[PDB]
Amino acid sequence: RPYDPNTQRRVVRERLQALEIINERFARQFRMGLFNLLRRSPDITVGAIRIQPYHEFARNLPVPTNLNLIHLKPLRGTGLVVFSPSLVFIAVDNLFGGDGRFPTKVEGREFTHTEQRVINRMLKLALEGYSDAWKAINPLEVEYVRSEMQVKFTNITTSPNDIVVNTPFHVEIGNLTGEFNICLPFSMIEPLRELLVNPPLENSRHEDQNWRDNLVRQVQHSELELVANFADIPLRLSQILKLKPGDVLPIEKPDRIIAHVDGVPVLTSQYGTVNGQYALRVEHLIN
Amino acid sequence: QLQQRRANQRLGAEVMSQRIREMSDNDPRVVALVIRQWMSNDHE
Amino acid sequence: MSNLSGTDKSVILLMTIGEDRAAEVFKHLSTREVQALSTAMANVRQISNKQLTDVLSEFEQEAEQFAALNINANEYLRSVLVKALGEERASSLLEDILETRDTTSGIETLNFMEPQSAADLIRDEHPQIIATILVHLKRSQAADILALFDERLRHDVMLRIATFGGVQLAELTEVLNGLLDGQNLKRSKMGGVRTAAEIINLMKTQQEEAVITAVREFDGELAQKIIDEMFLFENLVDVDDRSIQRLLQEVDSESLLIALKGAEPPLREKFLRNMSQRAADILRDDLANRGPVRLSQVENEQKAILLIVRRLAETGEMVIGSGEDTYV
Amino acid sequence: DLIMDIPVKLTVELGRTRMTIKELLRLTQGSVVALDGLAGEPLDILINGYLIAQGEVVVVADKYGVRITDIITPSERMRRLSR
Amino acid sequence: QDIDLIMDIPVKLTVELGRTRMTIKELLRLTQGSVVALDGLAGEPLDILINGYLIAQGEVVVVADKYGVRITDIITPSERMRRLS
Amino acid sequence: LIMDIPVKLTVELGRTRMTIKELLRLTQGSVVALDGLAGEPLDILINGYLIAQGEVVVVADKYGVRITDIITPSERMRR
Repeated sequence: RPYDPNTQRRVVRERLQALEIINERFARQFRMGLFNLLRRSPDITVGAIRIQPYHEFARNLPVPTNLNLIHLKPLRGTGLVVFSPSLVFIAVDNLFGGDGRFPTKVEGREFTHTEQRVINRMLKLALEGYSDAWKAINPLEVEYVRSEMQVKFTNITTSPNDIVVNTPFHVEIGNLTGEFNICLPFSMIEPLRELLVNPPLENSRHEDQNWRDNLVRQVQHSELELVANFADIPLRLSQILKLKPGDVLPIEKPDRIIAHVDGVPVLTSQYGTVNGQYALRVEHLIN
Repeated sequence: QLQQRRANQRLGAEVMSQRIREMSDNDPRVVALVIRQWMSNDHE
Repeated sequence: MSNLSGTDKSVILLMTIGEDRAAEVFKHLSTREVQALSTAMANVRQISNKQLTDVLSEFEQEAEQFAALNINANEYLRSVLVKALGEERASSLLEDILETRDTTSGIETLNFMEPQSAADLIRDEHPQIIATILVHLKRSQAADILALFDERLRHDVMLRIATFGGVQLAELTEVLNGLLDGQNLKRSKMGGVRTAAEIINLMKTQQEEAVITAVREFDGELAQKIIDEMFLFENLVDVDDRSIQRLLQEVDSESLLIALKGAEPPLREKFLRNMSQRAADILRDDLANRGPVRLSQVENEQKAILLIVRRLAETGEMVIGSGEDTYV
Repeated sequence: DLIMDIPVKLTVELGRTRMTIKELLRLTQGSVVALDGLAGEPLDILINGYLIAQGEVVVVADKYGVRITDIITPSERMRRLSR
Repeated sequence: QDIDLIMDIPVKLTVELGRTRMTIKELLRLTQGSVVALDGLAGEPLDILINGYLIAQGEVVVVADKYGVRITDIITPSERMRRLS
Repeated sequence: LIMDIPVKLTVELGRTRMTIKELLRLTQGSVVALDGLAGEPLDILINGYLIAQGEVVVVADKYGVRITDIITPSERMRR
């Protein structure tokens, strides 16, 4: 298995459970909105959150389909919410009156203006759902930018091998079924990677001072190893092999020695002898 | 004689312009209805 | 004292009442009404003293019948209803009535013009929206639009209608609004089939034959469509005898005699059986006696006969609807 | 012995102490702490965190140096790590 | 004391793809056909150093068939000691 | 006597010679080329001392170096 710059992956193996819960809550909000609009009760199955290079996601995307760009302040970049022909088909069939027992293929004909309007109607609902899912974890301002037909014209990422996250959704209304995805480049969520790795927390006030007090009260008494390095001499394997008792290895004048725990310096001091013991006359702790 | 005829025609036109002005100030919707009826009669 | 149309009288009133006066007049007028009005002064003639006097006297006599001291209906109704039923109820009722008026106006407007225009307007639409637009319209216009789609689209629409399940009114009103805006498309079609067929009909025999050969070399099917639309002059061989006799009641004997010199002998034989026996004998004797005629004169007479046929068919007297169809 | 010449970092350690966050936070200028090592007891010679030997600081003609006493002593090493 | 009076001074910068830890016994057995893994996870930022001193972190790309690093962040004191230990 | 002692080693992929004005100008996303050719055997260094040469291979989703050549100090002075 060789190494290539084409594998420009910040490979992720974490659960990303915060993304899962925000996705589920957005799905519930979208279900509520769709039940309000289409006068029918749908069900949204949130597919497993996917991580793949942009080229793989583009190839897996069923051409032709609807694509739409989002800007999410304060994060720089763009979201790539994609609506499949099946879902807009089902939406227009239910809005205009139908049963769906007579589906029609997609023949490459561009979406009619009425279909585009219905797409926008669902799109602002989905955008508000994503927003209200977001500010629970982090306030994000999501706003529609433009619509696109083919994926290759989106230019969502600088390179086709750029790693992206793809959240699918399977929306079913009766026997009618459709799917739609939300694609985000990984760079959109790099600064908040640790936030989305850990699950979200509900308490925000009581713990803020409760733990700030209790931790210093409890860890006030907890012993910890510390080691003082009095000298620092460089040698070689030759001298180590020939190292025999009775010789002297030179050391410069140690004016200050460092006391550290597991390596990280914690304080500096001056060595000395007190009551028949090797004592330290401390100066200050490194901040 | 023609000059006086034109002069009195102009004066009557101005005073009736004043009257139509004050009526349309009272109600421009009557003017709109008259205009709509005139286009209604136009196509026949 | 030139006759003054209603547009002229309205213009005379409008540029006399005032600027904000005209603005508030259009505030209570339809957009197409304002467009038709604005189309006038761009090329209107300067009004005359007696003309303005007469039009404004007509305005006065209509005014005697039109005097109610009315306030604007929408805002007055809103002001009354916000107190009668509350702001939210007033808004809901106002928008409901507005949407009902919008859909009624759209349906009435769509039930007024020639079918193929609306057919091509809604051809690109999704079949489901076509279905609900089709049902809510007038049945006669419904079938007229129906008879123009292809097999698959029309069959799908009928399946949807046979399996219809109710339609929301508000989005339907929005659909009529959208297609109304689609109608407001400043485009000139000028289809290159019927107009092309007429043009080829207008040309001389050599030119039209050369063009037909060239286009058939380019595309035989398109040439066949053009000739099936224009029929040229020789198509009189396939015209019903009743139409031929109706034509002979108006054609000139000398013109027909000149034209028949260049006509095909089968065409002459078919034609000579249509007029009266004495007229047919006179025509045959004239053809025998008359010598050769210039091809230009014969072509001119044939073109005149074709033009006569075209104008008489415009009145609907002649039945030249793409051949003799099927005999029953 | 093709790996004959590699630099290696040597270090000495004086001693350690059981001393917690409160006890270090109270430390200021002139504060004194103690270690396990007895006065004059051999400091411990390690490299990169692994014990090698024991040695004491010796001052000869004013230059400091370290004089070693023991060897790795794997049995004695086992005794030490069992603590 | 000066700020940038040392305008031109050539330095040597380097990049590290991971660090390991074992004894000599595990490298005396390293010959042709002997491979060794590194603690560095496959894809973390490359470690950009100068003169053997920590500077920054950033991944590596290829430019015109040549290695090239894309620095992302500079090293703060917090993670410097974490790298040290 | 010296059987076990853990050592610190790295693997090095770039040795650019450049002054500090090409460092002060460096910002986020800046790309700086390095003389190491893509695919050239990577040099494995131990505690600041060059030891081996060999390229990089990923094993079990881990960084790993496939060593090829080892010491023979004859190619030290030119480096």
